[PDB]
Amino acid sequence: EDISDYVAANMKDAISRTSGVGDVQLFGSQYAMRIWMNPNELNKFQLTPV
Amino acid sequence: FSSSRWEYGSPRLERYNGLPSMEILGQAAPGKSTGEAMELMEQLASKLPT
Repeated sequence: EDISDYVAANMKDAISRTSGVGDVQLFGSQYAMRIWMNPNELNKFQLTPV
Repeated sequence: FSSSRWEYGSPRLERYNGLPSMEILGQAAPGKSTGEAMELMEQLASKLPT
């Protein structure tokens, strides 16, 4: 999940737009910004992920 | 609730394809030949920081 972030956002773009280059399916996925809820942490502050 | 400072920021933002552009036109005016120019540029166009 680190080179997946290379490939994807550094190179799936001009691949998939290259000459002849049909579709292009990525194995892995590009960097998200994941933010992981803590259910405890929450009602331990009186908060919904809302 | 606010507070504004000056800064420098850019009025035109390029892109050649996927990536952030930056167009440098020119020409090789009477003398040499349109691929002495290119050549030349490519040349020095692999000096530029990493």
